[PDB]
Amino acid sequence: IVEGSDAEIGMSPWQVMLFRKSPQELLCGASLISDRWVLTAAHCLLYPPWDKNFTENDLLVRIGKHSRTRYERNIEKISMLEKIYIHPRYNWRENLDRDIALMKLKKPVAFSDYIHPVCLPDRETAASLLQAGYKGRVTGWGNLKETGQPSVLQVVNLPIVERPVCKDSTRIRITDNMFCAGYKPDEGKRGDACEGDSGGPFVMKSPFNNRWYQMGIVSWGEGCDRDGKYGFYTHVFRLKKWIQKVIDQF
Amino acid sequence: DFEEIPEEYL
Amino acid sequence: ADCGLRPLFEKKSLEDKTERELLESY
Amino acid sequence: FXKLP
Ligand code: NA
Ligand code: NA
Repeated sequence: IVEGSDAEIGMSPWQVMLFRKSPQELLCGASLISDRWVLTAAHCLLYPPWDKNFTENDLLVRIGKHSRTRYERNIEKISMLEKIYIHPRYNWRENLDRDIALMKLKKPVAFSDYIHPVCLPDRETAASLLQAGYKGRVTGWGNLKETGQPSVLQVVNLPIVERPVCKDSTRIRITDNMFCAGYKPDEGKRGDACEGDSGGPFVMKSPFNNRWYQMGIVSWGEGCDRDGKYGFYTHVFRLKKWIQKVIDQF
Repeated sequence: DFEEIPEEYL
Repeated sequence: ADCGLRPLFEKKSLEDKTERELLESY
Repeated sequence: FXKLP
C-alpha cells in the first residue's frame, strides 16, 4: 500500500498472508471467508509468463498477523492447504480477467479476536454499495512505493471510480469481472495497493447491517499510485456463483 | 528478512 | 457465517479510526 | 500486478 497507514490491531480479522515454505517469502495477501476457505487472486498461484505455478505444499497460510515479518508467537495461526481452485477461465494470457482462486485449508481454523471471516456480498448488497464515489478499504503488506517494506499491516480507503474513467486510463481490455478504484490526479488525496497486495481484499461496510463485505480482490494496476492511473480489482459478486459452486460442489 | 518459523509448519 | 462483525470493534461497539470516512461517502 | 504490457 502507498500513502496508507498502519492498521489497528484486529481491524482486518480476515486478512491472510500467503507464504512460501522455501524461500520464506510472502508470495501475496488473501482473505478468510469461512473456517475452511481462503480467497485470493489466481495470478498469485498461476502466472505462466513469470513461470509462476504454485502447489498445495509450496505455500502456507498465516492468519491473524499484524507484523509483516515476525512470527507472532501466540496470536497467529499457520495453516496447510489441501486444494487450490483457480477460475476455470482465469485469463492469464490477456488481461487477468477472472483473477480469483479458492483454498481449502487442511483443517478449519478457529476464530479469535484477531481471526474472523469477512462476508461475501449478495446481489442487493453488491448492488447498493458498488457505486462510484463510495469508498472501500484495501489492506496489505506490499511495497510502500511502486519501486520500501512496511513493519505492520497497512490500510488505505479508496473511492470506486466509474467504469468509463477506468477504461480511458488504460490500453488494457477491461472486462465486467473488473472494477477500478483510486483517486483522480485532482481529488487531492492518494493511495493505492502495490506489489505484494494482490490476492488481498477490497471490503466495504454495510450501512444496513453494519457488516463488512469483500467486494473486490486486488488484481493489477500499471504501477502503484501514479497520477491518472487506478487499481483494478476482481469483481467478487460477479464471480459469486462460481465461488458458491466450488464450496458446495466440494 | 523473516523470523524462522517452527518446523511444525514445514 | 457470523461473518464481518469484528470481535474487537463491532461486537464491543468500538469503531476503528477511518471507518467513518467509508460510511460518509455512502 | 504491474501492467503496462
Ligand atoms: Na482505454
Ligand atoms: Na492514481
